Amino acid sequence: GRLIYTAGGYFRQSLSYLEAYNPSNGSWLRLADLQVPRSGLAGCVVGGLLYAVGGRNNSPDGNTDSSALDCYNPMTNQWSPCASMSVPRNRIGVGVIDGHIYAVGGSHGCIHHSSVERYEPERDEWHLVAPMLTRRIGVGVAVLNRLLYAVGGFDGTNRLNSAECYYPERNEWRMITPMNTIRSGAGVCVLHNCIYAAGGYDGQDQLNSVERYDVETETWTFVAPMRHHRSALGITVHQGKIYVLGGYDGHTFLDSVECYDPDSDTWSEVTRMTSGRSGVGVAVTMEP
Ligand SMILES: O=C(O)[C@@](O)(c1ccccc1)C1CCCC1
Repeated sequence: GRLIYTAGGYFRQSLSYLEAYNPSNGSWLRLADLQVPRSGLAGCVVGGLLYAVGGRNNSPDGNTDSSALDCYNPMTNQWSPCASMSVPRNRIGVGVIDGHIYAVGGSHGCIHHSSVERYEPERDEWHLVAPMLTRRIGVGVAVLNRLLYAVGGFDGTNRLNSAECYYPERNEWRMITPMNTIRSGAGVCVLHNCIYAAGGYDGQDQLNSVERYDVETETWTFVAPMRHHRSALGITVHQGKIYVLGGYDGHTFLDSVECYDPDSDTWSEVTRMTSGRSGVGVAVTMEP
């Protein structure tokens, strides 16, 4: 598409912000608020529509995990509710295959889900599929060659270096090689033939390291680290480069946005969000 959209997030409380960054000119645009504040959500795009999935509203008047799916139309600048999921999922991971949205893991109160469900926009309906082999919240999810990957997270007791792959035509999950680092709340995306895992929380410290999984070799290799340690960052890919947005570094909620160029193996700061925040949902689509 053309713009990087960041939805929701957390600073002092869950946020309703929707804002769009244009890499071509540096500009930020503030768009229509979410109907309900939420942090720990995921964003994705299908057919030119932005989707905000899951999360939690951490507010003065109580804390509510979200099962919500909401749809944003850039042409109209209006959010609309979509069918809710079977279960609330805070710290969710999402991926898109063949126009279907997969919602992975996340938490509801003290329940850490291994369950997974799939949304079909043409029917506005969610169906459960096979659950993951491991409960995961703060899981990173990405898609490559019509396969879905769940990376890292927290199972309710331990933070994880493990990862697994979902094979849709077999409705089956299989473990892949574990990462070299334990990561909860990492940004996970795909570029070329690799699954990238950036930042996160390893139990003791927020991370700046970044590693990538080559699906052909089945090995993880570290690349250059980000300039800022961060967990609960937003990530996306835009014209062959990785963007990381916000996060928590153990001291500050970051407004920093960094961009990774895989050809030079370098990160640079490219812009700042209008305010620091973690737990945002991010996606890329057309300009409104
Ligand atoms: O990294 C984190 O777990 C968070 O930033 C977060 C916040 C909102 C949603 C997900 C995650 C923590 C909030 C309390 C301190 C940091």
